[PDB]
Amino acid sequence: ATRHVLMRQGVLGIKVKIMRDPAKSRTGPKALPDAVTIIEPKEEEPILAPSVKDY
Amino acid sequence: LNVLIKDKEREERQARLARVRGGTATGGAGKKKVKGKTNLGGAFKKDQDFDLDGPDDF
Repeated sequence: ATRHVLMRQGVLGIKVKIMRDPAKSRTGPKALPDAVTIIEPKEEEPILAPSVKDY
Repeated sequence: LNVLIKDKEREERQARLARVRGGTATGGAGKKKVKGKTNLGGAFKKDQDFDLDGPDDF
């Protein structure tokens, strides 16, 4: 946004730029284009004994 | 005497623009707006960089 303030010496321009947070968007893209997030795999122990559960 | 003149004109100028609702004479027809004053404080006289930065804003 841009404004012209009319003082007694002359016009004072006022620019304002606001970068909103992409996470709080709720409408459209939630992140910047090159944001990549790899989800951490939940780590579990190797079984080393073959078993069958039954029903 | 000149100071007298200046002050008197100032007071009269208060009086004419008392009736007229907005800014300058003739108001919104006028095409000329009412200007304001920049409160600089003491920031820019003999202009330089400001040692006294402000930590917080009211």
